[PDB]
Amino acid sequence: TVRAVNAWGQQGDPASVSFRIAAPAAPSRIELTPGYFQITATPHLAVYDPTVQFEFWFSEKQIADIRQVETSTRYLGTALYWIAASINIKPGHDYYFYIRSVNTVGKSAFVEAVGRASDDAEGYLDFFKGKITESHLGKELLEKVEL
Amino acid sequence: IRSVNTVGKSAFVEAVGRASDDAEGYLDFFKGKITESHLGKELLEKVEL
Amino acid sequence: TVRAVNAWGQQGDPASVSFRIAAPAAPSRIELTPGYFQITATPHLAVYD
Amino acid sequence: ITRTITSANIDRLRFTFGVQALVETTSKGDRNPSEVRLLVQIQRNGGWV
Repeated sequence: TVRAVNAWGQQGDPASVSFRIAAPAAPSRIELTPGYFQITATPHLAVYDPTVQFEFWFSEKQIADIRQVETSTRYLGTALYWIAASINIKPGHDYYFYIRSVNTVGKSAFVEAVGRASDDAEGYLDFFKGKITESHLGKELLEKVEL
Repeated sequence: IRSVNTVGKSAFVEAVGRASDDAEGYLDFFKGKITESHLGKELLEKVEL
Repeated sequence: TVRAVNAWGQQGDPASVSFRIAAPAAPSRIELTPGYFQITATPHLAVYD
Repeated sequence: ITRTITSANIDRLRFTFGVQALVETTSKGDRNPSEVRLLVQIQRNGGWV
């Protein structure tokens, strides 16, 4: 509310304006690119908010209620994009990422995105072409082959 | 690694890290896909005989 | 140090407070996960900054 | 606590209470309000109203 006062200190009639400050909108589209035992999650927003970041949480399995993420999942971190890569990650098994938009004002509701590994071994093995010479094979095949 | 910010920088902390050393876990993904041509030429010629 | 002054400009007795600004604490724990020819280091402080 | 002022020429009583801190820290950081409640009572003969 803004009022005008003259040189004698007499305030005038009030003029009012209204506005709101709310938590950032939850991510709209999530790009989960796969890779070699790794998943790269890049969330996106319908409208871009300079001050926003994304909280990533990891779950090896789904949960019925999305409100248990703060306890039932592992909080991966905060970023604009997150790469998850570990020996615990294996191709052929689905994983879940609970991500939410956060900033100084507040935190948005969670959004769950299902990510998968590459499962494209042949593409990586093409780089292994004609290079495994003799010694990489297991001892059983070495002794069987030598005969 | 040391904690830094605008105010100043903290004393260093040294942490010793190691690689996976768990080849078999990665080889399980390599299952049944190395058909013929990935092997070295010596094995190819020996095997063809 | 804060002092009060009346309408005639006469300052009062001083009241003092003290504080400090120091470098951030060094990381408390280090999580070093391994991977394929890679090491991922994540430090953690005892108190979040 | 209670203090038994039992003065002679008092007219009104002013209490200076407060809280030393009010943060509600959570894991990974952040803070929230705390909702402190206190009560000031008088002797009133036998019943503390």
